[PDB]
Amino acid sequence: ADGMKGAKMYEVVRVGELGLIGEIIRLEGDKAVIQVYEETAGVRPGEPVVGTGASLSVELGPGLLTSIYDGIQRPLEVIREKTGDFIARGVTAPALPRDKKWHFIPKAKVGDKVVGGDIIGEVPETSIIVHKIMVPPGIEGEIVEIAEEGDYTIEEVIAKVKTPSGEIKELKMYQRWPVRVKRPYKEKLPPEVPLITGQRVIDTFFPQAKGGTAAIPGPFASGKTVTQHQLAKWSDAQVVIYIGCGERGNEMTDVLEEFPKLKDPKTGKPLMERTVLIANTSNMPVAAREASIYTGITIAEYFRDMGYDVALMADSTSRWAEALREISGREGYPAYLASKLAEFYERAGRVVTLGSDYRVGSVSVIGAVSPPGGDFSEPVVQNTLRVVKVFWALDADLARRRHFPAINWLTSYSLYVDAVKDWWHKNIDPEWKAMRDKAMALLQKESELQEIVRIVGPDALPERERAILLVARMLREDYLQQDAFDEVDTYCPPEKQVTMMRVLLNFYDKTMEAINRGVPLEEIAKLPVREEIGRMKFERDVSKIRSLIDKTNEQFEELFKKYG
Repeated sequence: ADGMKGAKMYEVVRVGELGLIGEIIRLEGDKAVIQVYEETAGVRPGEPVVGTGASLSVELGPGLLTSIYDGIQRPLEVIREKTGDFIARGVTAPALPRDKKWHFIPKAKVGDKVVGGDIIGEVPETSIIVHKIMVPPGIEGEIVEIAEEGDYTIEEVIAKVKTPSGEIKELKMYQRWPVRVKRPYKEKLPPEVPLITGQRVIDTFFPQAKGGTAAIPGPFASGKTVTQHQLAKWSDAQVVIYIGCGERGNEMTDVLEEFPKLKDPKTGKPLMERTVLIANTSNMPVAAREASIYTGITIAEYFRDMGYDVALMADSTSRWAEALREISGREGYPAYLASKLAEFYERAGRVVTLGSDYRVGSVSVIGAVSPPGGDFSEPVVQNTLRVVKVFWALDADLARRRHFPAINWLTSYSLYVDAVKDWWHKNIDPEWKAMRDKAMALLQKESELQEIVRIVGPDALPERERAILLVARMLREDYLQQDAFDEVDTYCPPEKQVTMMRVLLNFYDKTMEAINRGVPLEEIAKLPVREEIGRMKFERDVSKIRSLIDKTNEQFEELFKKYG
């Protein structure tokens, strides 16, 4: 029975674990399981129960973008005198500006048959995103009335729907949805299309699928911020929903000050215009932090319902991982996570959306797992955890050797390689999967050789093996390592990735061929083309990169004719 500011509840008669953040002297309505009003909930002064009919929900409409909110959709409120300068918690207010005049364009006409998910209108919310106005789930029937091409505010009725029962349902530019019931769809499609991040190591060796689940185990100082920001801005989604902001004391400060300056490199316009932030801080309660991921996923699901690909990005381990007094009859702590965290991840996916038209959207999840409390086994991983399908394992040792991104290629993995190979095969390069497999086998071989060498030295290493170490190094330096700060290498298109790969694998073939014909490895190592390959990541013209294959072959010919 602990807590001071708006939190959850504590039983009543049967299966009770559900309450509400209620203010204006106690208004703890929203019940996830219904009951016959006030019974057993009094602990402190007075304490009655005034329950409402509504559930723990979220407003979904034009006004989400650019907004910051908290665990439950309520706006910023900036306060002075703390860490950096700004400290903020959730203040009870309209989840969306009621004042704002939004521009409605009709996409339906009187007489049209509509179903849940049908797009009836459009509003340009920002200069990047077009907000699609959809019939709420579970409403079908005929369009009897519809607003004209005009400038309205959130609460206005833009359409009337006559259901087949005869009942008239009133529709506005927004809708409500219970944060903890997954928004419906026609069909969850199997993982098939990759979410192109533009990061070579990720797209090639540890790919994410649109609608897939990814985790980033983050040791302190591994370039976690950089990778996070790279993913957010380049990755193949139209909309980003971001949850965190309070893992460092001044994280809220930098979020408040820097975010509006950040630009979307795809359009030049500000990145905030396609983002919805959800802040989780140490000052903010607890209930608005347990419920935060559901608020996030619901808004993410809402944008995918429009036919968008959405990236749900979480980077708030500590604030989220707070425990609570649960003394009662019962099902264990590592099982209180295992129930909900699994259901949260179960809500990721690429879907055929609701609607009379065939339409697809997705929600992909990248969750940062960085603990200040040592290990990440039972504390923040124990579960079947097979629900997360890709791990990008950031690595401090790699970071201090200055290999970036510091993604450990031996302990990361992706179970989406077979799922996405066909897209790469059909759209970009028939040999993609064969090429990553080969490159991986070679990285894997390097790893064993370095262990052996460590134990016995490099003195007696044969030419074949030294060649494998040479080429493996070119793979690490020329391909895995990528420069987020460079104007060209901050993004690597699919077409560039496979070309760079082919250049490298060709050099390998030719290298082993040469050893095979008695050419010394030193002579191969000084080959001029070798260092041009070192710089191809900075080249923007893919054909100039491609020409390196012929250039390589030619130079090996100059080596062959001077031996055999």
